[PDB]
This record gives sequence, structure tokens and C-alpha cells, in this order.
Amino acid sequence: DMYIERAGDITWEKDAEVTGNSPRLDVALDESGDFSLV
Amino acid sequence: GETTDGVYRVMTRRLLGSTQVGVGVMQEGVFHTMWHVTKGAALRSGEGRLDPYWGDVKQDLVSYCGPWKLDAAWDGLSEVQLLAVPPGERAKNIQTLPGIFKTKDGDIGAVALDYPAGTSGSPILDKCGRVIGLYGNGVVIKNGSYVSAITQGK
Ligand SMILES: CN1CCN(C(=O)c2ccc(F)c(F)c2)CC1
Repeated sequence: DMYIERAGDITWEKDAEVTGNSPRLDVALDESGDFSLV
Repeated sequence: GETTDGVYRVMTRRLLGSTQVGVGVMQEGVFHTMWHVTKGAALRSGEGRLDPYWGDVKQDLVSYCGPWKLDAAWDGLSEVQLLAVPPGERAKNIQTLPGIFKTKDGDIGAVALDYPAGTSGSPILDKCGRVIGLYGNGVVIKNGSYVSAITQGK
């Protein structure tokens, strides 16, 4: 059985850790909701 | 049960101990998560029950108690924040500049941040704190790193 527990407020935080790149990828989305790289 | 706006963990007791299977957003009395997190099953919030209201396997989204309320969109230029809620760990904000998923039906923002599977459903925010989509449905690229779509209800 599944249950939910509160984890926090939804807010933008000044001076959060900044990371991750910005890749531009050609993708396909199938009927099952799965993305695949073309 | 608890109806306060905010980010929530989605837990199960069917496996060993208490296991976090995902994350969701409560806004305007409606709970929002990814379809693959719950498979459309009912949820519990203390003594109260949340029944599914709308779902779509192709968008990989589901809402509980009412229709999908998250309508903000990525502006295509600015950095955003993933409000990651990892299993057994505190809610943490991560700022990133999204990349793009280019499809035959249009472009979608994408965030190149890697988190455990149980982090699926964590919200992505704009600078006003508005939820522009949910993290947790994407691809593994030519390196082995994970890239998630910014999935918003359509
Ligand atoms: C008549 N309605 C009831 C259920 N419904 C939603 O819950 C919904 C609303 C807006 C969205 F962006 C979305 F992804 C889903 C759509 C049809």
C-alpha cells in the first residue's frame, strides 16, 4: 500500500548548488511513455 | 490527512522496510506525480485516502483528488531549480540550465541531473517558485549519465 509524507515547501533558493550541463538531443517518445535517443 | 501545499515522498511498505518509490507535488488540494511512480494506484495520507482523478501513461503523469493544476512553463532561456527529494535524504535545491529534447512533435526542456530512481516526481521550478514540470522520465546518454525531460501536463 502506498502512502505520502510531507518533505518541504516548494520555493526557489538563492545560492543553491549550481551543476549539470545543457545537452540538445534528438529523441522519440513511444506509446508506452518511454523516451529513446534517435 | 495532510493537504498542505508542498513536496511529498511516495512510500511503500510492500518491500523490505519502508521504501521510497517516488516524489509528488500537492497544490490547490491536488496531488501530482509521475504515472510510473504509482501505476495509478490509490494513496494514503494518514487516515485519509487519495483516489486518482486523471492519468496518462504516454505523458507519464497522474493527478489525485482533482484535475492537474501545474500550468507554468520553462521560458526556454533561464536556469531552473530541481527540488530534489532523494530517498532517506533532505529536500535539496539544484540549479541548472536546461538542455533540449528535440522530438517530431516539438521541443521540450531537459535537465541533466542524476538522482536515484526513487527521486522521480521531484518538481522543477522557475525563479518565481512555480512548478514548470516533474523530473524523472528521460534517457541515458552515450556516457551513462541521465537526462530527464521537464514533463508538464498538456
Ligand atoms: C476534463 N479534464 C479533466 C482531467 N484533466 C486534467 O486533469 C488535466 C488538466 C490540465 C492538464 F494540463 C493536464 F495534463 C491534465 C484534463 C481533462
